[PDB]
Amino acid sequence: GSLTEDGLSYKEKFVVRSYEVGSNKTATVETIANLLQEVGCNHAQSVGFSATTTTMRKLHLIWVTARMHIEIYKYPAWGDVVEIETWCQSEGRIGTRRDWILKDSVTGEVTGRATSKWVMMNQDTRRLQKVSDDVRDEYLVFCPQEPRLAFPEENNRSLKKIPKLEDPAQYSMIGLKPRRADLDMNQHVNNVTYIGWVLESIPQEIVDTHELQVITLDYRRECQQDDVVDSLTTTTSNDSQFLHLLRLSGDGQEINRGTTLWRKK
Amino acid sequence: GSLTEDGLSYKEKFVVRSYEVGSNKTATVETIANLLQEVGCNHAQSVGFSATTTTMRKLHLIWVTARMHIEIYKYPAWGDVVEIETWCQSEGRIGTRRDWILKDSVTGEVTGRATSKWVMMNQDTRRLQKVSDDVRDEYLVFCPQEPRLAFPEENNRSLKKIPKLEDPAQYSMIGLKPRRADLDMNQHVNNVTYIGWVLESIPQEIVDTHELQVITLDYRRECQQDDVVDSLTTTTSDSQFLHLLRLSGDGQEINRGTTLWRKK
Ligand SMILES: COC(=O)c1cccc(NS(C)(=O)=O)c1
Ligand SMILES: COC(=O)c1cccc(NS(C)(=O)=O)c1
Repeated sequence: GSLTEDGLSYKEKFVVRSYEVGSNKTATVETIANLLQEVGCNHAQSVGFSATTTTMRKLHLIWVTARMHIEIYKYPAWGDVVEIETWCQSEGRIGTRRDWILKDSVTGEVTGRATSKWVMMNQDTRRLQKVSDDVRDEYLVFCPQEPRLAFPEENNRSLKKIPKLEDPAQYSMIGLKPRRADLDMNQHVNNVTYIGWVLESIPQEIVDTHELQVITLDYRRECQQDDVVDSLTTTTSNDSQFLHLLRLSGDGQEINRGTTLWRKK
Repeated sequence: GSLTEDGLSYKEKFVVRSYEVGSNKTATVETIANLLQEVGCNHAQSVGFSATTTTMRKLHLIWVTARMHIEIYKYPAWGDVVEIETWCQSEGRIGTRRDWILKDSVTGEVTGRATSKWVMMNQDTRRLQKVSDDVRDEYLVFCPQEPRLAFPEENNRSLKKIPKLEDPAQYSMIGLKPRRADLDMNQHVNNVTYIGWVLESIPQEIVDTHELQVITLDYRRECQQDDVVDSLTTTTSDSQFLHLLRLSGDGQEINRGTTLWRKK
């Protein structure tokens, strides 16, 4: 892992592991989403962070994931080397964006790409707020000035509105709880666990005959360690599409909503 | 990753990741148990395996974990490089053994060690075999001839009998189910998930004040993807615990073990 020549992006190589692959001997979307988080942490570490800035630590402010969009063309096989390139960008007072390009090391061909929107939140009160000017200057020196998009297209599927799943759901996975492996160093549930929870409602037949091409996720609430979750799914559609919804088992408080696109293997 | 000079052991270096560490900024025992499995897979791959031998493929025979014993002295911190060395050994017609030595790359100091016993089983049915002579010759060319033990000590912790937890348990974690991330490429539940399930019954106070030094696990049954598990724990004492994993319904035993925790 190292920053590029300009110092405005970061590149890292990963060798895919035996326990990281699914039934097709290729990496899982959660392994990819874990690898994207790792290269993002190493990019923040390489530029002097611990991605809280000096003003964010002083004000008890943190960056939380508002949205995650991943598109995979080829899943790296067990033993393959996957090069991931990541970079950050400001989106005015709304928040920040982090993009990724996944490539095969051998061929140099783009095998995937991801984009994520992050919102500013007070760590203690959980109150979202706009980005102040003092914080925007602290990270503008590590971001490209001109716009660099992983999903540039005028009608890209990364900025699409997601509706709320109506009851009854076609498919469901009830009683999902996080374990200590699902928590980060600060004891909050890892963002990758919600993705794995969304896909639990998808039937095994769809997984055994299709491959996940696109996954968009909107994060609305934080799941505590002692919380219980319900994954809900309804087909909205060669290609199969789904509407997803994660909610607490009790009250049904919405924690997540998203869409998945699957293609025939 | 590469085999040593003699070709009878395998060494690999791992850089610890952000998502692999716990609340103490050091690797978790499950991350270590995952890393041990990875270096074992790479050791088997480096010597021509798909650790199934040629006569094992034709007979529909696989190696299953009967026991796992891990002892950690220092958990590698986030960003640290951990060198793991692994090797296999035959234990006559009883089965095979795989050992590991964990070291810090910078200092070269031993930060942990592990040992595991594996039994031969028919993949189709669940009948444990006693290892034939045709299989012994196929893997004796990749094993040291003289005994090389990670836990050599006469009458040590790794070969201790484990009793069955009596009801009522002091602590419990009920309704544990595996997700698709908890399964391997063959759709069976990863053996690391049972370790994570054993530790779910341990109270958060013990985790926040102690560090897991030793973990011994005896595997009795496989957990299917559609099965529901119950983790049970009782303090037997440094703090020691007696653990038991069983199916939610009938209470069929799937696992039993013991843990040792030192004050941070
Ligand atoms: C716009 O974001 C929110 O409303 C929000 C609120 C709470 C949490 C999150 N994200 S997460 C990764 O902690 O689940 C987003
Ligand atoms: C002696 O071992 C057994 O009886 C046995 C039976 C079934 C399974 C296992 N282990 S595992 C890792 O496949 O869950 C051991």
